[PDB]
Amino acid sequence: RNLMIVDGTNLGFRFKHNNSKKPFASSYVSTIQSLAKSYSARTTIVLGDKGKSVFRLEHLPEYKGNRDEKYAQRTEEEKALDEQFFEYLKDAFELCKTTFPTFTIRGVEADDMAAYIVKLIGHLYDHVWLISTDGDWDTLLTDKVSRFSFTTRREYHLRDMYEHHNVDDVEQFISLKAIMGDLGDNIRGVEGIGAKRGYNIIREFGNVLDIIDQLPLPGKQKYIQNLNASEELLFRNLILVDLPTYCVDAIAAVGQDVLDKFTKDILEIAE
Repeated sequence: RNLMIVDGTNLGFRFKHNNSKKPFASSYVSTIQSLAKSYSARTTIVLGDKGKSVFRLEHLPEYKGNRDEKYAQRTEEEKALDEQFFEYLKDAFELCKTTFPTFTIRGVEADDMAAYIVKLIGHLYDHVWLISTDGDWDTLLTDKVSRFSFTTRREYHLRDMYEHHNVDDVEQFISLKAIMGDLGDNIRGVEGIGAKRGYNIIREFGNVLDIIDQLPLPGKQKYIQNLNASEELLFRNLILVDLPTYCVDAIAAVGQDVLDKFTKDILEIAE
């Protein structure tokens, strides 16, 4: 028996992506049930995102700021379609509650919570299945923790780190994320360094922290020059993308009491 952890909001947008007019609350849940069969899920946990992340907002006030800009600029009609989807997702989350243990902790991202559950109880099962189309969840990948994306109908294991992410392991992936940056989340990275260039730097000098010890890096390239002057940026990004290391801190940002209750609830489920 395995454990299945669903990235609820993500799955929601997938349904929204398929059709932005149709109520999706039933299929949403039935989809999770068919899937639970498929992966011999003994325990299935659905998580949703409620509010911005307190942890990352503290370390970067402009965290996901662009996503607000995108809302401010939408027409009256698009903003309304947005609200439709959001009410439909809340509905989806309500119906879920009648079948699978569901969770929303305002100010806590689903990924920080997914990482906590895996940490907390991942060992009580044979395999853990992460249901998300978000590859950043791949920072949780191990030989007992795999991901499943609907947009591709694919499965992601650790062996697949390179083809899917341009790095060899979870730590290198975090390093790349910290060096490279993350456009969608509005995280600035070193100017002139992307997946391939970043990877070649990590493969030669190692993880971000190791690279910090080593600045100035030899190389007359401007992206290198840039790299040598981003010590601070790297420290910043690292805490923002290092999911497995900062997940607990991330849940406790909303309170030691909320952390304690999330814990009791998880363990009782995996019992």
